[PDB]
Amino acid sequence: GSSEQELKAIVKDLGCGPYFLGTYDKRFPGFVSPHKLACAIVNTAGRETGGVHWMAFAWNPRSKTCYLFEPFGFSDQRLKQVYQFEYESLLRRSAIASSPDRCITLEKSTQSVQGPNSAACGLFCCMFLHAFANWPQTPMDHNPTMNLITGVPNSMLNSPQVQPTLRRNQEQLYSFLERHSPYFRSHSAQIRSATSFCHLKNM
Amino acid sequence: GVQSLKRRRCF
Repeated sequence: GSSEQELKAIVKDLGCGPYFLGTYDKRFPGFVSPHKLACAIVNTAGRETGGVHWMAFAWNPRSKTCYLFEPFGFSDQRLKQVYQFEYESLLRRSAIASSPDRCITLEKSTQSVQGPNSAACGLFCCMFLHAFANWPQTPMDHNPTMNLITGVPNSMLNSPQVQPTLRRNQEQLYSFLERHSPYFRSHSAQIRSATSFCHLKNM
Repeated sequence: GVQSLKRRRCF
């Protein structure tokens, strides 16, 4: 299942409407936002294939920062090898369009908050964007939203040692969305089932 | 939250 055409409703519930460009596939052009905070949810795949995995990009023109929150925190190389996904192009187009000097600071997550069998990627992205909308200079951590979940080194993604941390992250995610999204509340059971912690576990 | 890496990029 995962999350489909749902993020929009949830992200709107979370107060991101004034900054949210929408959901895109891997062809996301980038940001043309020299003066305003902006963000987007971006799939690793093209629309042609259905959608594989969700990430969040956010742009702060005042701090000159582009944020990438991909819930597993994979390296660029692992994004290319696991998902055939490259964000160099959209980063370049964003900086050309949005920065007077054609430069930016890329800030990207290096830790996993999501279990390796979880289908909650899209929901984690929604949570990050609430953090961005409310704390645009420190969306990754040290803020009330992201203080609710704990990243672990991406190298330990499949370690039995950290699985309870990642399960608790998912519990906090859902409860976060219960508290802040009427859309989530009214679809609570269906979304939990379609995004569950062991949803993609191999049999 | 998550730790993050920062990279200056110019195009």
